[PDB]
Amino acid sequence: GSVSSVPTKLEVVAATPTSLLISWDAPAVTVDFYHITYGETGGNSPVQEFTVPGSKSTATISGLKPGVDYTITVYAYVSYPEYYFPSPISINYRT
Amino acid sequence: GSVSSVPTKLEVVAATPTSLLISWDAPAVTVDFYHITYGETGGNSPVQEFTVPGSKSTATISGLKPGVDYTITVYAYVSYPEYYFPSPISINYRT
Amino acid sequence: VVTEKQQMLEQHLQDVRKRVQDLEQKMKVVENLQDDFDFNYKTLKSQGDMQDLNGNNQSVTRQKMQQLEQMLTALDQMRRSIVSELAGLLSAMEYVQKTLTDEELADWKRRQQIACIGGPPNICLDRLENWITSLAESQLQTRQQIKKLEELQQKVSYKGDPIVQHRPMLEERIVELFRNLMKSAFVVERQPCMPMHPDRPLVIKTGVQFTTKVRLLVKFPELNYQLKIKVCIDKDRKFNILGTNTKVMNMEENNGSLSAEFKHLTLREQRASLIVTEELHLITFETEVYHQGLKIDLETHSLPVVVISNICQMPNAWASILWYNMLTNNPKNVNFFTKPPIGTWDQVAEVLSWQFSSTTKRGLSIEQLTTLAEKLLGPGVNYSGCQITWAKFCKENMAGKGFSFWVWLDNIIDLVKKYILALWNEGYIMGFISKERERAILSTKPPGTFLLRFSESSKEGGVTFTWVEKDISGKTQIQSVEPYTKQQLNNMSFAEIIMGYKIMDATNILVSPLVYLYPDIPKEEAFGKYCRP
Amino acid sequence: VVTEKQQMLEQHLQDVRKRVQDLEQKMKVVENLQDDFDFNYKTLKSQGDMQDLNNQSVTRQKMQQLEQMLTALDQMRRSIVSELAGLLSAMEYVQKTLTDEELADWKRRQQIACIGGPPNICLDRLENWITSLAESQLQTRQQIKKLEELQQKVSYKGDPIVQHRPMLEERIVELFRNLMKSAFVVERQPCMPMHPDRPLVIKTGVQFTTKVRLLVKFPELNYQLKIKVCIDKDRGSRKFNILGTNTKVMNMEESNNGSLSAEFKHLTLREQRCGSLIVTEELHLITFETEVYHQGLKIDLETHSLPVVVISNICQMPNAWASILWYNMLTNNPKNVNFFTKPPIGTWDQVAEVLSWQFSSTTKRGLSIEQLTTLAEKLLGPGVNYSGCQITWAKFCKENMAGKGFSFWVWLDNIIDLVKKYILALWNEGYIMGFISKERERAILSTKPPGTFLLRFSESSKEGGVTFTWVEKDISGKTQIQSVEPYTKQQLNNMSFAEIIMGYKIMDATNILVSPLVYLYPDIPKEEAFGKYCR
Repeated sequence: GSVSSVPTKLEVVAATPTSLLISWDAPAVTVDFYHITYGETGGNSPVQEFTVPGSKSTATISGLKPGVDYTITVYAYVSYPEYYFPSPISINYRT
Repeated sequence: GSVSSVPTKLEVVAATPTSLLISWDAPAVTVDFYHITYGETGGNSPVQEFTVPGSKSTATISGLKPGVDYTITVYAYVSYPEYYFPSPISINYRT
Repeated sequence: VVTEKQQMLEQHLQDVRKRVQDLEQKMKVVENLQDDFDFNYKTLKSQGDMQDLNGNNQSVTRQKMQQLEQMLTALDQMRRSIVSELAGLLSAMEYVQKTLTDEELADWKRRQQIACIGGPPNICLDRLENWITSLAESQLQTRQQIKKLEELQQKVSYKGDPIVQHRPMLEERIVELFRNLMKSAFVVERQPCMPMHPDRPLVIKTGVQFTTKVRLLVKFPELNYQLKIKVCIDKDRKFNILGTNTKVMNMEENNGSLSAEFKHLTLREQRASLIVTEELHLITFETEVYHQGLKIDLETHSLPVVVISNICQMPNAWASILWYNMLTNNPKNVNFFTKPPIGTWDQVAEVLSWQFSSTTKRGLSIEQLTTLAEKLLGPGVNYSGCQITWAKFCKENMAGKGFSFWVWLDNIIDLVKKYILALWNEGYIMGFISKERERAILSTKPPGTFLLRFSESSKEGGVTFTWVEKDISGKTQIQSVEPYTKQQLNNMSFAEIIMGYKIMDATNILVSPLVYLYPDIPKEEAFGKYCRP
Repeated sequence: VVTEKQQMLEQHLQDVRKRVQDLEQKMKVVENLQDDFDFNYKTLKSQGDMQDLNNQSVTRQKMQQLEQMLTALDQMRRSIVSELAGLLSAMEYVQKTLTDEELADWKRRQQIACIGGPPNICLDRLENWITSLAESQLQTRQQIKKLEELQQKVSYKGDPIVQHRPMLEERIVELFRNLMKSAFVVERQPCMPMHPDRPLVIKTGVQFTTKVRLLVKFPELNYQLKIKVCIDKDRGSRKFNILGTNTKVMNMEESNNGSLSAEFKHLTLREQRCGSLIVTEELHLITFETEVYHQGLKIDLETHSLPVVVISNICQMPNAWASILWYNMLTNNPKNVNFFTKPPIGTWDQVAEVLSWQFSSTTKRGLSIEQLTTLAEKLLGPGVNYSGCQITWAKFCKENMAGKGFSFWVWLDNIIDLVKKYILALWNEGYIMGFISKERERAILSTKPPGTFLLRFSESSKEGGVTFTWVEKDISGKTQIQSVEPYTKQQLNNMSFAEIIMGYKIMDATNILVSPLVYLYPDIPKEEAFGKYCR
């Protein structure tokens, strides 16, 4: 009936060879804040992370090795009505 | 204002030489019932008694030695709003 | 004297207790855990919020919110366990409560019936109170933890909460349990009875003072002076109670148990289809208690009671009470006498012996009993199985005389209580005897010997004596004297009657009896104590 | 350890108890009597009514006999109501003797405990006295309600109840309400768990804990009271909020004697925004509120913490603790948030005991009289026997000292911090002389040989460090002293102070002499004293 993930959609919208900008359609739940993780696909290079406030619907990642496959994941944390912890959404981009 | 006797007034209204009839004020309190006592004033003969319901405002006494001084007393018992036991009223009649 | 059924109960109650003690500690743990979660989430949010003010987007690690998501999962797994252990407890407690209410308590409600009509009085509701209280404290503890879960849920919840889904039935269950256990613990301890006729409970004459007492077997001090009991009669021929009509349960007993005694009650008829000594009424006692937010209506009632205008009616009334309580155990059957059941002699015999053990040292023998069998049934021996109608026992007259069986006997007992009680005790009155055994018995012994028995000729009930003259054919004839009634015995004691008694056989006055009471006994020895001047 | 004052209280309480036991029994008789009256009147009335349908059923003797028993129970009602008011007075006295004396003594012994030394009596035996009186008051409440019952049933124009009961009720309610508000106490004062020695100082964003008790041990109340905690309820000053788990429900299985407690462990503070006193002098109250409904009585409760200092950063704690020391040493009012607008003055004789406490609270030995009199010189100026001298808040903290860059108190807090975390063993065994005039430092050591040395704290640094001092000797015969630049927290991470001492050497002619240290002060060879602590 409904798409279950944290944000329902996730895309990249502008991109330079060393940085991306991501947008997710604005959530119907009340998100306290999101985590954003990106890492080289298959690597044992550890994963990079930062937070964005629930306010926002986009962040920029930078410092990307240009042509490599990055796995980008967005997590959300909800407490407003009750605690939620929705399952996240990922995409793969190479720049 | 005031006057504490249970009936306020008491009089004899009709009389034959062997019997009397007594009337008192209808009482402002709610009388459960009255006692009526009559005895020969000096007489160390005992006192005679009977009851009338609170309903009534008169009783008849009979069997009186004609010319003798009888002391007549009326008592009332009140419980309606609360228990009372008002002081009684007596008169003296000789027939 | 403790049964096995009871020492097992005693164990179930201690098991229920420890079960709830364990849950109470399991919830300090599940409370700790959700506090830990909630605290950490908010601290890590005001921190991943406030330091975003100053530019910083790397304060709160994903590791620390995988660790938080995981401790939410843990406590849901614990909430899950707890709510099913709780329902597990509730089932244990529903079982223990049947075995209290439907067995051990119903056994007392009955032993009480038997006690009322003369039987061994088992009563002592003490050990029954301790079991009910032990289970009610357990249930209260349990109530507090099921409210505890409501508290936890407001604080911390989520889409699948085991509490949102299962608690509502956990509450429903523990409330029905507690409400029902309190309604069952509200019992009439001493059944209505006029103080002047102690042996005749459940018969109330109008305008006479009677008394009754209720107990509540949940010994919670929270409830002292908190419950006002309103007594009445015939709640929806018909009556009212007058006097002091509400009483407030205190614990100044006995064992500091929650009682409330009504003395100061009388009945008045108010302004009609079954005869009055068979028309039954209930005296009901109602109260309400508010306990830690729970309203709990209470209502118990007396055993059915016969209500009478005049004391001449009491033998028939008591008959009705005997017939009711001997035969049914339903406490509220007002219409019992529209189709009365039948009883076996083997039950009726034990009740009659009770009407004499209840009131005196002796009770009835098997010879005495078997001759009363003949009065109810007709001739025979070993009646064990024979059945007995209400009509044979009281409603219909007997053996072409003008009166009931029961009325005859009540009046005889009344006579043995108030006059001649000393002689009944100690067995100088052999009261119930066939004329043929009266003869066969005395034939054996010398011609002066004599015997004391009750009249069969009068409703009123009197006593007489019988001796044996012997005749020229060699046969033994009996003589009995016109029996001595309540009216004769005000002016002389029965024993004094016996010493002084003589008869005129030709000429002059000999002492007919004045020799021996049945078994070989000089007369002075047997009634010398009552001569006095 | 029981006072005589207390065993007398213990007696008053058994006396109030049997007084009320007697009244409850005196009211079973007064109840019996009015039942007897009422029953007989109605009996003799339905009879002197029903048979009128025969007017000689009810004798005047029997209505004189009734009138006279009404009089009897009014004479009894009269007696009861004054015995009752008699009881109420007895109970008001016992209650000021509990609230205003024995309880106020504990509320204070608690203040002292908070700033070091004499850890108080537990509340257990204070609880049993308060419950003993509350049960007595309850029993009394029930009998004053009993009289309301009797009145509805049987009354008359002069009723002693109608006239006097209303004040009896007023009295027993004020008594009970007040005894319960007084029994609602903070048992363990707010405190961050990782700075136990510093109660009543709360850093923002750190978890702290506090615990309340209710000293009326009535099981009726288990799981019935929800305590809401907050801060700055209801001034030209800063405001905060509590975050975390903010309500708790008092139970009885948490405490060993089964007492009614409620422990808050998940509390933190956050400052709130808006438009007097530096922050280490600005005081706040943490308040705890609940409501109880007991047998028809509502009873609002509210108690609060001792005043607490709230700080941004841990560098602020020595000033904060100074404020707590100054407050609790000097006043016993628990709610004076504006104490520091006109701080009072203290005598040295009381300041001395508090400083020795800052060292007994935290270690095996407090401060000596030599150690103490040399801290006197730091606060006042030169002299001997300071007993009366007075000490300002300004001299103690707030203003710097003896023309150095820092407060007295800050210097000492930092020294204590150093004694706690490094060097604690040597303090405990009394190998550190610590506080000593330079002149006694010299006079003391001159008697002794040229190796001998002593350990003392730096006076040069807020930071707080230790050093040692020894005696070279010169041709005139005089004794010279050397001290070394003191060893701070920053040096002692990498070597233990005892290791520093043994290994230490400085220069002779051209080669690093070997220790100038040889003996610890009173005739004691160096290895003998610091061998235990080296490698």
